[PDB]
Amino acid sequence: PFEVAIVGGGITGLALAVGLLKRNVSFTIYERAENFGELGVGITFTPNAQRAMEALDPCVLQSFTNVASAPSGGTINFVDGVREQGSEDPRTSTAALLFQLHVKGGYKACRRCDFVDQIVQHIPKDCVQYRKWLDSIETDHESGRAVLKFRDGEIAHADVVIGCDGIRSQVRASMFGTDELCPRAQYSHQLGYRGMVPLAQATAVLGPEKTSSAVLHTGPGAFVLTIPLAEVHAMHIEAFIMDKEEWPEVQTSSDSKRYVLPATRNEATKAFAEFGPTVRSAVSMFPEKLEKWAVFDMLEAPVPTFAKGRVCLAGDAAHASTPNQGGGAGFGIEDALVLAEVLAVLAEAPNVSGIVASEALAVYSEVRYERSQWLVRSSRRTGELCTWKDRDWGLAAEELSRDIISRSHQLWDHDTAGMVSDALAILGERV
Ligand SMILES: Cc1cc2nc3c(=O)[nH]c(=O)nc-3n(C[C@H](O)[C@H](O)[C@H](O)COP(=O)(O)OP(=O)(O)OC[C@H]3O[C@@H](n4cnc5c(N)ncnc54)[C@H](O)[C@@H]3O)c2cc1C
Repeated sequence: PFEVAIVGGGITGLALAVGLLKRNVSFTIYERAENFGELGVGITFTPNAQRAMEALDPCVLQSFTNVASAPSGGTINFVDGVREQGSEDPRTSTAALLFQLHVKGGYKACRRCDFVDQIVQHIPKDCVQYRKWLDSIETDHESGRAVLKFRDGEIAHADVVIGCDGIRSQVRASMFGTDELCPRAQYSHQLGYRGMVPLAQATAVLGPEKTSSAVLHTGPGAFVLTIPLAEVHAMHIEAFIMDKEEWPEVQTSSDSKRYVLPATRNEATKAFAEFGPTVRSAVSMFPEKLEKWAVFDMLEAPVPTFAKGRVCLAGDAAHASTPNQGGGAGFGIEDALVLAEVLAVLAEAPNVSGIVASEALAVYSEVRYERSQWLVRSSRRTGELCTWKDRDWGLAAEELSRDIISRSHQLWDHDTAGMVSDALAILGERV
């Protein structure tokens, strides 16, 4: 009977796991770490991701809502962060509004560790094998089933292998290799500086007009998001600075060590010196010492497909993205939903051949591949729009609004139900 191996207990892998559990599909999660750690990064999930969470199972969405914070007002105001008018005190200034982005079906943010902790409560402990660092995959000569080989020297068998193992996926290496020309994530030239302050502090400094909703402050070479989270009485400040430099290469198993460097507030101060009072004040609210996150994506070196034989990729393993149109983790949840649904059809059969397993994964890839590639490219472009890379969009508000509203519609307002039904229709025709 049909066994799914999930490699990696990140958001993608855990979401899939709950999906399979609720559909009575046999699986095991293989996780290299001793536990799921404590990475507390804020991830914003968009309406499409929330629908996918619910379709996986109500408890996946519940796990998220249990820990997520809604911003005070639900529209994102795009402003020109340079041409703020009226005063040098943000409390008395007028924001230079470009356009308002209304989200249909809500966005919320959570700490990654909080959501993981929630989802993990719905997965039996025996379904997770820790200290299982996937190193290679072979085919069983006798059975033709997949053979996972771990760094500890042990093996395991499965009918399908789902690489949910993140931006530096070993499953991806198994499928396509890891030479200099191989598919991989590379630096997107975007550096993130993040901080949380009391909402009362932000209001004191900026005035309640500027803390009453999310605001994305656009400008030359850099942008800031100020996101009021009234239910934890916090203001989240996120600054992204565009960096034409390459990112210093470090050889390390740790993504934190690979993608993060110490910084000072001065780097942000300098980056936003030509911006208006609101942005300068927001950046001033950072700690003096902080970290900078180098954002990597798979724009330049994508994978050619998400499936090959009995093996496939989901989440950051398949399509690590910039977060400029919401966290890529959300589209990992879409991936997990399609997989959960297709794998459940296979699990219902008494015997599943290698051929049929491979065809099923191919259907998953056909459904997700181009939409995923578009996420990576569109999110990159959104960052270029917000940092005025090729145009001063402060002078082209209506053109900017049409571009961002359209890209957001394509990404966020997707027919999640239709996606799954399409996958299953195609699967039914092909097997
Ligand atoms: C420092 C840092 C800051 C970030 N900040 C943001 C942010 O601000 N916003 C945002 O949207 N996203 C952010 N992210 C990314 C976010 O964490 C992921 O996009 C999200 O978790 C979805 O990734 P995933 O589930 O596909 O894979 P991951 O979260 O990478 O999970 C992969 C899992 O697989 C495991 N694994 C890896 N290789 C193997 C192997 N060979 N065998 C077994 N297990 C393996 C890992 O231990 C991990 O548990 C950040 C990431 C890092 C590292």
